[PDB]
Amino acid sequence: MNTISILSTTDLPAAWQIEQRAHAFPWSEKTFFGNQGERYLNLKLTADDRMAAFAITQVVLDEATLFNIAVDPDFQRRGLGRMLLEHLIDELETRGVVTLWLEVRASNAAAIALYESLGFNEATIRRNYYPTAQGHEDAIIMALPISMKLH
Ligand SMILES: CC(C)(COP(=O)(O)OP(=O)(O)OC[C@H]1O[C@@H](n2cnc3c(N)ncnc32)[C@H](O)[C@@H]1OP(=O)(O)O)[C@@H](O)C(=O)NCCC(=O)NCCS
Repeated sequence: MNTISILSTTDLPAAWQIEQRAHAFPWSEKTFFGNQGERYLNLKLTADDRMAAFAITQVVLDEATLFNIAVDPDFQRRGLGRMLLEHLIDELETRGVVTLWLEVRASNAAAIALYESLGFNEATIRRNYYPTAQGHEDAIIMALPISMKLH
């Protein structure tokens, strides 16, 4: 069974392990533990009795930024990243959020595809934005319009 819930403080060690494993460019610890707390709507997906995925999102006024989505490699290509993001988008709609923003490196084919399927649009391309061991890499800024529902 797949259960989506709030990512609480006790969940953070588990999510910090998934971060190191899943991301080609993991966050630092200070970045990871800082992106929690007020204005954060952070979520986990629990597959059976294991954390499968988490998502880090900050809500400001009627907009939101997805800072992080990660699916544990053991769980990838199984629909769980899409599922987590769908429950997030639904949750953002109930909160009056009209646009979900993210930024993604141009070579992240899997992320880019996930976002395409959810309806994210390319807002802009930041040329040579991310410094890497290889030099620089473009960042794509994407926006998902979230249409208002009756409640
Ligand atoms: C991006 C990520 C969250 C996708 O989650 P997931 O649960 O594996 O993806 P899903 O199974 O829900 O499917 C999402 C879509 O992306 C496509 N996709 C997923 N992995 C892919 C891959 N490795 N290569 C190409 N396409 C891929 C899927 O086929 C699906 O699109 P489609 O069914 O219309 O073809 C996962 O790859 C991950 O954790 N990556 C590392 C963390 C990361 O880089 N996050 C994004 C920036 S913070």
